[PDB]
Amino acid sequence: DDDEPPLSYEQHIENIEPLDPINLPLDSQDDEYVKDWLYDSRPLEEDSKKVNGTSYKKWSFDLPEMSNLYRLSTPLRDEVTDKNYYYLFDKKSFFN
Amino acid sequence: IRACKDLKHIIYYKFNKNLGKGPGCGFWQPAWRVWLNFLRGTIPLLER
Amino acid sequence: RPERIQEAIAQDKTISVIIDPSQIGKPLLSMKCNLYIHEILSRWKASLEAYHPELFLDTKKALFPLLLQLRRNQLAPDLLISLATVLYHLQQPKEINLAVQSYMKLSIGNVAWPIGVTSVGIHARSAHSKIQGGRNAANIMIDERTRLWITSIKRLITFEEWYTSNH
Amino acid sequence: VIQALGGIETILEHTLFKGTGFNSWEGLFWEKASGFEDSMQFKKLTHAQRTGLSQIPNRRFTLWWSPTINRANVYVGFLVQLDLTGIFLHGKIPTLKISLIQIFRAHLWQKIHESIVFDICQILDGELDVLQIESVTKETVHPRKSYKMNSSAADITMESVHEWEVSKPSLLHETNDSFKGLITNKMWFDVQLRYGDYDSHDISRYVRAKFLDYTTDNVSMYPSPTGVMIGIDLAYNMYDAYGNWFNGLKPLIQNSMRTIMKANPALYVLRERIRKGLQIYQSSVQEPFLNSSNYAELFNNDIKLFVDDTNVYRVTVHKTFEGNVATKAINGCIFTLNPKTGHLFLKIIHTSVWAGQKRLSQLAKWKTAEEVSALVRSLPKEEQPKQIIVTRKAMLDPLEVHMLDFPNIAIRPTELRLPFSAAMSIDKLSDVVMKATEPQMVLFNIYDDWLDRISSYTAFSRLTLLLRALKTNEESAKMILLSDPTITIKSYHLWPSFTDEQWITIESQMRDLILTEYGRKYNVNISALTQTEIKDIILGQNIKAPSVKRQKMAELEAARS
Amino acid sequence: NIHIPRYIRNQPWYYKYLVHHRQLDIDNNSEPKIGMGIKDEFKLIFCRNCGEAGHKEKDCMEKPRKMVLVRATDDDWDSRKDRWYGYSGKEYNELISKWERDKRNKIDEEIELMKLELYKDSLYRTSTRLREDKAAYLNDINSTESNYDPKSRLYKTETLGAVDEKSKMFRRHLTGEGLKLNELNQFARSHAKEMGIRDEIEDKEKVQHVLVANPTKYEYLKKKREQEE
Amino acid sequence: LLIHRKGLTYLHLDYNFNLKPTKTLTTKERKKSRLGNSFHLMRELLKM
RNA sequence: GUAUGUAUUUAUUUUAGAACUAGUUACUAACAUUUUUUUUUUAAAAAAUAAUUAUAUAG
Ligand SMILES: O=P(O)(O)O[C@H]1[C@@H](OP(=O)(O)O)[C@@H](OP(=O)(O)O)[C@@H](OP(=O)(O)O)[C@@H](OP(=O)(O)O)[C@H]1OP(=O)(O)O
Ligand SMILES: [Zn+2]
Repeated sequence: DDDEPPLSYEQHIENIEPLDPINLPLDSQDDEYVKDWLYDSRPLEEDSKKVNGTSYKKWSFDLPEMSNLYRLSTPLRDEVTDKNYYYLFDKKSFFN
Repeated sequence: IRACKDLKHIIYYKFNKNLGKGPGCGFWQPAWRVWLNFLRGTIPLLER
Repeated sequence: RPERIQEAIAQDKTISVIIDPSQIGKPLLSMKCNLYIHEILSRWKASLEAYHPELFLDTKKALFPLLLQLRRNQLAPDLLISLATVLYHLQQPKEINLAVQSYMKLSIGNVAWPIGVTSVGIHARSAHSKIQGGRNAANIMIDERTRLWITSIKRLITFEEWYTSNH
Repeated sequence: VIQALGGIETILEHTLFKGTGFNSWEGLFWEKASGFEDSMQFKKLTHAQRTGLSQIPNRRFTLWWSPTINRANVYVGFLVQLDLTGIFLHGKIPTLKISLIQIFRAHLWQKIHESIVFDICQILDGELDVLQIESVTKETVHPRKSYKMNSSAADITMESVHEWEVSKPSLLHETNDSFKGLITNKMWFDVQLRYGDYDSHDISRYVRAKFLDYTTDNVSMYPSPTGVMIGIDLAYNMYDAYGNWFNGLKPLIQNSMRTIMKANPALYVLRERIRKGLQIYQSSVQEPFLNSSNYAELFNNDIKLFVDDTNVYRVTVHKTFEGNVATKAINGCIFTLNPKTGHLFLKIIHTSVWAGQKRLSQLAKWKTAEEVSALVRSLPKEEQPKQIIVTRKAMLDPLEVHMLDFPNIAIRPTELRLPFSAAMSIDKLSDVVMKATEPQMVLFNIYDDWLDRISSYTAFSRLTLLLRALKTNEESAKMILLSDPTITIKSYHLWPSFTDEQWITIESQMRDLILTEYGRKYNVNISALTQTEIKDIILGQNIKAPSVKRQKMAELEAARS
Repeated sequence: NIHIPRYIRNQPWYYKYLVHHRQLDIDNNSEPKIGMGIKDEFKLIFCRNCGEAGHKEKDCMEKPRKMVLVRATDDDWDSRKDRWYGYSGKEYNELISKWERDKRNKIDEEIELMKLELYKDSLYRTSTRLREDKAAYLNDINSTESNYDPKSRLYKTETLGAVDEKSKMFRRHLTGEGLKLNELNQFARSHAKEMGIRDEIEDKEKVQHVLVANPTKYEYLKKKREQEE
Repeated sequence: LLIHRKGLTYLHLDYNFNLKPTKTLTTKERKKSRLGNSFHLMRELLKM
């Protein structure tokens, strides 16, 4: 409502237990390597083999984790692997 | 605004393929990007 | 409980219905007005056949909060002075018109705007907000019960004009 | 082109024709006269004031295509709401806001709302039987509830004797519902008004949406979960409803809604203001006016009153410090009398009425109507009138809006010009008006003592002769009354106490003055006229009427045989 | 009709009066329309991991592995933007159940007032409607075709007047002083015609013979004519 | 606090960040109370 | 009708004339609502035709 002041976090919000986010339920063995950390805030913030530190600046994975993220992100991949697709849609045809 | 409206067209017909006409898209990443890039341009103007 | 009622009826035959105009401008005046209203109701009750009989019960029900306020000395003084002036010109023998005139002073009053008027035209000015009627209005617009008993005083006035016409 | 656009149906679903309530599109075609701007284009008129005249046709054009202009499928636009109504207009058109304000002026949205609320509540008072209702209590809600479109409270509460076996929510016309599912103690009724665009005008979806929002949400405070929601579309003349029924509600409510939707005065004032804002005629003149052939209708048993406004706003001209003069208002009177018994309620309007305001010749109309509504409210129901005759036609529209509050009182505009303005020029009346220091109601009896020896109808026609004389010559007649110093007036009394022989002679002097001055002024002798024509003259009746035509045809039929 | 132009009275070639315009619902627009209702219709409607033949591998709604009713197209702007579509009743049932549980958890006269009733043997925002009265179009809700005129707020009854059939005008019946004016008006006209000849051509004075021009003389003359008989 | 420093007390700024007058303004007051593009632009950003 | 401007003090600061008379001009004023087509003679003659309007204007 327009005449309602914004309710205080410390009274009306903070004491309520949160609700369920989106979280697509993963398989147990097809998605084995990425299951325990896919939906965290900073997913490997403290795992010094797969990250530099909590400054969170560089990353390095193995092959099965990277392959699992490759399969799992099918609806948003590019899926054009030859450069002759963009024959007259490259940037320089647009400039011409 | 026109950018966000155009983005809706290219998101919905990827979302609504084989599932109708209702609400419920919620893929809000590209529109969010558009309004953040508006905000960083109107920081120095509104400070002036 | 019937003892106080009996002693109050014995005091009720003691006090008299005389409105003196110098006495208008406090509890004894309210009791004298209370009793004159009761006597008007009794002169209806003596002759209930010739009138409308359908108005009498509703008149008593609409008058009963007014009679209660006059029995308890709780009526506001500006309103009570006007009512006593109506009831004085009613009590006098021939000036039945001055009763209705003081009644028009009772019901509407001397306010400039009796009922509020809002949004007269297309063109809005600030002074139009002075017009409206929440702030100062007629006594007939204070509350819906007050409308009933102020109307019922007029109804007793019409009764009294008929009674002084015939009997 | 009309076949190209699709026809009159697909043209008129864009227009505001549905909200007017003409019967047929064929009545869109008339010889329409412009009226105001025709009079105003010839006057001496400022440069800035003449270009303002050309935005009068544009407001009518913007009103007519207003569903299509103020539609809902917009590209960009921030919806705002008008002040005293509930219309959301997408963005800002300045012509359309003026048109819809002129339509909904004098707080008409809220009068429509509480009109339909009291009508529903009076039907539910009429049916405390077979619906088994214990009490129907009308709620006192916030005065902005009529147009708070965010949320709403209930305004009618139905408390029952024992229990109501209450169905599942469905629309007003769905014909199949089981009463066995639920049990409540009380029910609520609520009335919602929407103004429809070209797109958003599916009223059934609107009422189901308002019910399913306002019951489940926490802002809308209802007494029980069980109730019904009644919705009305003002732009498109539609109604529907949604909610919890029991045995006996639905056939009562659908009949209630169709008769309230056809015969509410408030919705008629809305549709009439729409027809005026579009400038289109519709002749709906069920009762004839108070003409000279109806003339004795004033002397029936039922109580009725003449109201007159001509002396309400008066001014005095005075020189300023500059060249131009200025007008200052003085005291006024609202002239209301009843002709059968001569009671004259004289409202003295002080100048503290006109204190800060301006325009002062528009506001006087609403002052008279508001004061007549106060006078009628102060009367009892058996003593309230059954009819009110308005003298000037500009007093129709304020009295109609203020007598929305009293639906049982008829209003007839008069057809014959009445001389009551000359009642200012009686010195006993003018004295009490001018000496007043306080806004007040003063009573007079304009038939002085006539009702003893003289019956009331000849007394009214005597008063007609006197006031026509004082409006015609004003000093010759005032000297005709004041010939002899022997006849005085009393303290209670208006007129000189003549004997009845003297009234016969002086009425003869009055008709001589009136008819000779008329025949001298308009170059038409009285002697060649019909008795109908002289009775037409003295009552101030106007020719070009249909009544004069049908009267002369009836007299021709009566005298040919 | 006279008013319609000739570009509307003309029918085009392929309609070979004004039958061509008639199909909102004009020509009974005086009758208000009602809610049409609520109708919510749902209709029915290769990939490596789904196994269905319809879509492409990028379009499969199942999760990628290592190895259906649809809103029927109604195009009212209220129907595509309706917040409550395909509503079964879950929210209202949860509301009623919560209220039923809460309801299941839930379950003088003064001395002087008695004195006055024993003698009598028994907020400026308040509206001006005067609740205890009743409007006139409410008494005939049940039948049809009400008698209330919304323009001039009269309620045509049988006692109050009668309708002329050809003019459709409601002229009231007269009562007492109206009868004593009408029969006296006819009396003044008859007395005038017998007193002079008043045949309305003879062009002489006749100002004393119109009633309203001098009513007191005609009242006393009517009165003495009553006294003589 | 900006609106009330400037002397404008008849403008109401409700909690959904709309600026509406509490009465019918005079013209002198409508001159004194035209807030700029900058105020209303900041105001719509806070609303968003 | 706006713009815009102007007016609204009480809480105590020490010691050549006299008389009579009525209308004509300008200007100003948000202050106020008795048909159509003819013909003919020198007032009279002919012919004709059809349930009722705006509170809206500003530099
Ligand atoms: O394209 P826009 O002008 O932004 O309007 C669209 C559009 O409606 P139209 O193209 O028919 O005007 C969509 O419709 P489709 O492309 O799907 O036919 C859609 O509606 P859906 O929800 O059915 O996709 C959508 O709705 P939303 O606002 O929920 O994105 C939205 O409508 P509006 O912009 O008018 O709200
Ligand atoms: Zn698939």
